[PDB]
Amino acid sequence: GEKCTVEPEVVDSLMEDCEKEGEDLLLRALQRGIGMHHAGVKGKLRAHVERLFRGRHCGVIFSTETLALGIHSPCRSVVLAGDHILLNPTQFRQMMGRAGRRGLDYLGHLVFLGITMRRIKRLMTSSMTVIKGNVQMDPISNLRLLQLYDFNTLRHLKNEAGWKTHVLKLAERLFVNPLFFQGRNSVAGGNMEGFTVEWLQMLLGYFQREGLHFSDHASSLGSILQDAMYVFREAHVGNEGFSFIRMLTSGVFDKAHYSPLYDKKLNSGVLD
Amino acid sequence: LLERHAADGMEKKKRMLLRQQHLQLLQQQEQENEPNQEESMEQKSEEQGGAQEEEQEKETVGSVSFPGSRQFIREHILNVLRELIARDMGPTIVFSFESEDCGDLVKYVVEQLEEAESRYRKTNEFALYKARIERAAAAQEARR
Amino acid sequence: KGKKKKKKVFTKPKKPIHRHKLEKMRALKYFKVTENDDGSFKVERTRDECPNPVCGAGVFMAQHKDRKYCGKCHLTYAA
Amino acid sequence: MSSRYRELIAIFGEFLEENDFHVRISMDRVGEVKTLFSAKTIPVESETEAAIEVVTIEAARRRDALRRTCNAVLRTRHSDQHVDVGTIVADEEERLAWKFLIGALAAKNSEILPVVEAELLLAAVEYHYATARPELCDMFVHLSASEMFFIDGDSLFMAALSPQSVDWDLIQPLHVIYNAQKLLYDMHCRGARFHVVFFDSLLWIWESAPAKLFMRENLRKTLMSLSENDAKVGLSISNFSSYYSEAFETYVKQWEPEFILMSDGEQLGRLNPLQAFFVRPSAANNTHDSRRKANYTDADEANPYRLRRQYRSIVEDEAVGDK
Amino acid sequence: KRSRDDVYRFFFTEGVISCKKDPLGTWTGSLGGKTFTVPSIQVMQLMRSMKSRGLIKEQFAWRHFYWFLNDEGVEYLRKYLFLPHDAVPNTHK
Amino acid sequence: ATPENLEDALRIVLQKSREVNGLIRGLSEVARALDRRTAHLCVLAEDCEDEEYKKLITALAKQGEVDLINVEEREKLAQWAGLTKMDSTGELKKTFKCSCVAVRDFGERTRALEFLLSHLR
Amino acid sequence: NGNGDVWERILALLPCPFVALSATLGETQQLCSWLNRVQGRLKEQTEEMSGKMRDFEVHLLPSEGKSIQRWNDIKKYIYLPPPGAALTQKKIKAQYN
Amino acid sequence: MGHLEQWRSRQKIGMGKGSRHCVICSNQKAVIRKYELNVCRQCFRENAANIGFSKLR
RNA sequence: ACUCAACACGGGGAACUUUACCAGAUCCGGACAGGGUGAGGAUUGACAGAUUGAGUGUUCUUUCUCGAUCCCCUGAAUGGUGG
Repeated sequence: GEKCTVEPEVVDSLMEDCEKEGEDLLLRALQRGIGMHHAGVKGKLRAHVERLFRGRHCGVIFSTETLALGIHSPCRSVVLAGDHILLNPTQFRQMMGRAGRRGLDYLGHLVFLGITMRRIKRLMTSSMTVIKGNVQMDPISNLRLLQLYDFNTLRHLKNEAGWKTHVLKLAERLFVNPLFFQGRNSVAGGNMEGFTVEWLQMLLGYFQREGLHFSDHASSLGSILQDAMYVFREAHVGNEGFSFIRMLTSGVFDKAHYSPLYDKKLNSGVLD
Repeated sequence: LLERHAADGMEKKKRMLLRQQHLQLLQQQEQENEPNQEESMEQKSEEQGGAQEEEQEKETVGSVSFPGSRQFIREHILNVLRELIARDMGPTIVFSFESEDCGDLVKYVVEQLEEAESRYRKTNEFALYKARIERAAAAQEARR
Repeated sequence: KGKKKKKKVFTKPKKPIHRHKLEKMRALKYFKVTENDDGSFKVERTRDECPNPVCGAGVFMAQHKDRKYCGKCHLTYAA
Repeated sequence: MSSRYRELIAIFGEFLEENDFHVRISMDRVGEVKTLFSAKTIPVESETEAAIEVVTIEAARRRDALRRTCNAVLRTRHSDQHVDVGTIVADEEERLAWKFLIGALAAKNSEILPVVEAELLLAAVEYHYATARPELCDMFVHLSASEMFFIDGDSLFMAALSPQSVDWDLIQPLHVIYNAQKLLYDMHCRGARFHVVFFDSLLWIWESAPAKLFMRENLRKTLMSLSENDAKVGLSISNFSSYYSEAFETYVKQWEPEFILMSDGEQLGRLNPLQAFFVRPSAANNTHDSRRKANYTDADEANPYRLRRQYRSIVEDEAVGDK
Repeated sequence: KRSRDDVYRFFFTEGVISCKKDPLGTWTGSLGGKTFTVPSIQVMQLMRSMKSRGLIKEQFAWRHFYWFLNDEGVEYLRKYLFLPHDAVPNTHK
Repeated sequence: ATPENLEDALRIVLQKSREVNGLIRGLSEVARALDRRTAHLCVLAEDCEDEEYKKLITALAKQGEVDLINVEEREKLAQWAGLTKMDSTGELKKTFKCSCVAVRDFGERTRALEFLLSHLR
Repeated sequence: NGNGDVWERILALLPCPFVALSATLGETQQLCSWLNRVQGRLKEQTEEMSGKMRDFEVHLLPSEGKSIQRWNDIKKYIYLPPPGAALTQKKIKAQYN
Repeated sequence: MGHLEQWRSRQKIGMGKGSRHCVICSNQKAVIRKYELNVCRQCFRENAANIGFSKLR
């Protein structure tokens, strides 16, 4: 339209940059105050688009979710085409947080083109976004934790106990409850948890003795490797069977034993 | 009330419209398929079914109305857009999820616009347009 | 001189490209063999050759509903 | 590769006069046959669909589907002598078989109709089932598992009687229904459901089974939720009839919009008792609002299905459905 | 277009071939002494391909072409005609 | 003899025909040769399935008074005509399986052997 | 929509006084309880010295309650054409409507 | 036969001022010459003698 | 091409060709094969009928006839009185 702030030379330089990076004829489409943005547009040039459309040059711009999702954008009249490929309540709630410009207008609007008068209901109506968040307990985490504790344990004296103070505060702050949702109803609770010391033992005992946790030719490695299942031979006796700190504490002060070196090193460094 | 009356209105409209195109189709095909049976052999001037048909159904994008996705859509998306402009609610962002979608949309619109540029190379007003500018340029050149 | 770029009136059925129309195991469909009589195998043909020097070798004729034809010398013995 | 040719030649030349190699060879009537194929929405023609193809992830599919449909057809109409028997296909054959069909109808002057019709219909629904389209979701509790959601209980039962995928643990003397209790305690507990379960029963097209398995459970959950409340019994259940059969379930489906969870298949086929009358609802569903379908499953988080794509309305036939 | 073999036999025992640049057929030695006859375009195509493979050395003057064929050329040819050689220039002198 | 003498001598004389044009490779190409009786030394691989194929060959070969030899795989026969395209990696593009060679030329030591074998009339 | 696991690791561990950013949520307590718990465990591990002040977690609230978004008044409607239409009305006109 | 008989025909008849084409280049504009049956004026004669011509007068 | 150093000038007196320009149809003159094609292969040409301005296999129907470079897909090459 008539109203533009941006000087010509500005525009023309960006337009120039389009020619050279041409892909979908973003060239032509941008020259029509008509612009697209998504992941398949290169980072450089897509930024350039939004610099025009915050300056008032372009006049609609067609995008995918990512724009209003992670980026401030000036919008009034927002438009939506189908429910394809997947539209979710969460995403309707995203776009509905956008439209209308602060203190310039007090409207903004949506338009659903428009395949159903049914599905609009089933987005609008049903409210709730909640954190039903996930557990952090995993096998791999506990291997990482193992080799953390055993890092300064390798030759050192003062450094060991200093580090051991640190690892302490770490692994106590972690696996405290976590007491989420799905977990409470898995026969733990009500509503308590902890427990997880026993899990970490079962894991540990499996993990040192098996033969094919080393590797072609069999364990041993180190010479020890029993003392895992020694802590199972302590706790699981009476279950142990009720504490919150002291038994967690004991678990992490035991803690090598001898777990299998070359292989678990190569686990931790695939994940990094 | 009303909102769904129009919705289901235009949906049912489409479906029965489709059936009607299957009537025109059915009788078109009937002739195409060469039944030789009807032993009149040009002793009657009306053959290949009876009456009454002989209508013309509007084609716009293969039909007008149209359910679902990627045909309905783009045809109207230009006009959706354009009415937010003609209401003078200024700029707007259209959303479609990736990948082929957004490209079909954009492309199709560039097409339509380039189309309408061609129609105005039918050239009356545009003709006088060129006729002017040129004159001015020539005059300026001569003066310089 | 001068030039422009655009060609499209278009929007018809355009031509398909000609593409070979395959017959499979062509020899065995011509030469016919029999039940064995006297330990000797009798070979007959459903294809008879054209009598022109060019076709004088092994080169067979054709068979349509209303005509017979030779693809080698482009000839018709009409039926 | 003329063997195959002479075999298909044989069974043709037996069924009818020797050689359909001679006229008809083109046709004249080609629009008749080709109309009949695609009004049932099976893939015949492409050179332009919406527009010119990608030239093969597409046309390959279209081809193989086509000629295999034609095989199914041919493996029907070869009856009126003896039982159905198979057919072999590569390229050129397709045309051979195509001609065989033409001459059959052209000669016999509509002695064909119910067989090729019925077959091609049945076959079509089987294609439209499996064309169809797999996804791996996830998620289950988001989309899905708010609002009005249903699972019709035949499907419920067969989920409980499902396990191989671990042969079932706990030696009990055939009281098994702990399954049902468990599922209630899974997706009410950490799901919303507002849940409805139909027991549609009978469906079948039975017997062979003790068949105490349905009625016991039907009447069970009826009594539970109807008691009034008990803090275990809210799901809640209705009755009906008349099986499935539509011109009834309309009044329900409308008022209340809904999405749906249902089972065909494993294994245990059989043909008409299970696969038939389960498959045919899926087709029905897509003609409508559209309600979309899930399951079994292969679960906690989540399962299959299909989804958000175009449909052919009407296209129907149920005629087993013994009541 | 199987006058190929003939053309290649004109090459070997010469090392040189020449042809006009014309779209209407004519024999590309004007006499070979084996009295072959080939079109013009067909010839042109042959030597074009082998040029891109490095086997030819090309010269143009006026409305004509002069074709020389390398050491490399001799290799390719001997393998295609399945024949050894003492060498092309030694036989000629 | 040895089967060494058999197959390797065959392969040798075969090669000699490929490098010239006495050979006829194909289906209807071979067939029409025997029909007018221009063929000399014919050879066949049988490991096929398509019935008949085989019967046509042997039939017209005796009826035309044409020498015939029989060998096993239509695999090895292909690669002795040297049909196969092997690429940059020395690995397959297309790899031929091919049957029914005719030859219209003769060897010397391989021919000498072929007398001593006395394979067919 | 993740990968809600990696997050939890980084909300358990080490001096982060944190600010974090959300729109509306239908759940307050169950979440916040877990948070405030393992905040108090951070204090616990730092004890006996305590901190400059001790963990606590606040959870902005008091009375506005989702009239934050309100004043840009997002107005939701539908397109919905009549049974007919022409796509040929074409280019610049007075009124399109 | 078909297309081939209908392609490049009407000036392998040879007629008019078509199918000329100079010896020196191949250009057929600017007059091939018929004067003593030489050709040079399409590669210009200013560029090339070596025919024995010179301007003496 | 535009004062003298544009305007019977561009050897420019053009029926077709020449010829750039307009309406319509045809042909690869896309080298080089890394990627795909069994004996049929991938392939070439065509009488007759129809399409068509065209007793033009362009294309289709039909069948016959043939080098396997010809053929299919990206990269690249090429040609141009285009600037």
